[PDB]
Amino acid sequence: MNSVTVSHAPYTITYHNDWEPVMSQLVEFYNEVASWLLRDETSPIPDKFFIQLKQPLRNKRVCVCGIDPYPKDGTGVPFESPNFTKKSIKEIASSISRLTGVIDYKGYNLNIIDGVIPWNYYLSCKLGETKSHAIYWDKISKLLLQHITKHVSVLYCLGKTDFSNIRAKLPVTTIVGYHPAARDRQFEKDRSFEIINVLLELDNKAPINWAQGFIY
Amino acid sequence: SHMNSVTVSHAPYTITYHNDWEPVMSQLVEFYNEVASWLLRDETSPIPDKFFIQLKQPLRNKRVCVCGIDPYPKDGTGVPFESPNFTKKSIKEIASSISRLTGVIDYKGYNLNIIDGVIPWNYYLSCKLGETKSHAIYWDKISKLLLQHITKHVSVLYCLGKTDFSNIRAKLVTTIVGYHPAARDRQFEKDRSFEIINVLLELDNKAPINWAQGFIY
Ligand SMILES: [Cl-]
Repeated sequence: MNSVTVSHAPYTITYHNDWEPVMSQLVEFYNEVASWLLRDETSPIPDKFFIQLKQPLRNKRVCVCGIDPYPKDGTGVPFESPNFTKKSIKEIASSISRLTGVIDYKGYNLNIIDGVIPWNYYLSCKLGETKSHAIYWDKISKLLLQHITKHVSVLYCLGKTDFSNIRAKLPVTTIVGYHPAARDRQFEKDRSFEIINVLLELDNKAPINWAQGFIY
Repeated sequence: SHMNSVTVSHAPYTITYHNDWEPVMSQLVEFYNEVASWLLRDETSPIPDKFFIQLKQPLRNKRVCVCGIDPYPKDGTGVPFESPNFTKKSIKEIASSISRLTGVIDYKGYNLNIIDGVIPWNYYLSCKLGETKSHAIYWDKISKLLLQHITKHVSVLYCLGKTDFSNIRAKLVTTIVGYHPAARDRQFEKDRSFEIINVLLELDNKAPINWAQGFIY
């Protein structure tokens, strides 16, 4: 583990060694726009903006990515819902339940599954307004995502319309599935997770054990 | 007949294109006039008059883009992967996969350009005769422009050549980068890469590809 200083809150950013190559523009990019982000109450709170940088990248082969945090109650861990109330994490868990057969569980977290890094493209939003901080995170978001995609084999984005713009880099397998909170798309939502393992050892990589996310 | 044309300063002097390509045609002309002079110094694959013949293709009926990094080092026809005498290993290897998938054992050739819903595409539209990826420096911005235009229409982009498509950025579409068709025994991965395209098309709720349409008897 490592650490850097920034001009505004959260003042300090702790990060895993794998993130070193991009940390120097991150600091420069953040100081430029940080003043704007902190004008607003955010999801998550500033102290939790960068906590996913503590994650290693070399052991990751799948990135499950949403466009930005929950409009409220963000934790800094993408999709995480401590009391298991957010529709997204509830719907994701349902899909995994139908794929694995696990029926009894109390919660689910993408951040405890070997080889998976859960990621939010924009790292904050004005409380209650999705994609409201897109203009600020822009250069940071491209910088970080591109760093992720050189390590992972499969990038799985959630939100067809959410990811309507946004550039990504080759070669990475990239699927844009339906947002977990989207209406009757249970069939396609389920098989999107299922197809990820098929794709992973097309690239001859170990499958993902999605059942590891369950909280009992 | 649903067709248009523009003038460029250098060979092939005229570019014919389908209406679907209109939005990018003025930047194409501006970009091409910039680099054509250096480009034509070289003998190319394909010949200049066949650089842009894929622009005659409609895009509104396309849902899959099968893409190579650039034309064959030699004997390029302007139609991506196409080999009239069926001798290039890429199209021979592609035909095998489709044969293994569909059950068609008897055929004399194969062409991706006769499959409904499929546009075969070369990322760079030419190369110095015998040298792969050699015209990247010229096609650079044209290539980004055209591919981005294709991907706002297709649902699945299937690029062939893991190392070939490194460093290249595209816009969000389901995107698969498979092995180069001419790679040695990656038969399992070559095969299920084509097979998974219809699966992904049905994840996006689009009609499947009839890959057997490519066969020439
Ligand atoms: Cl979140």
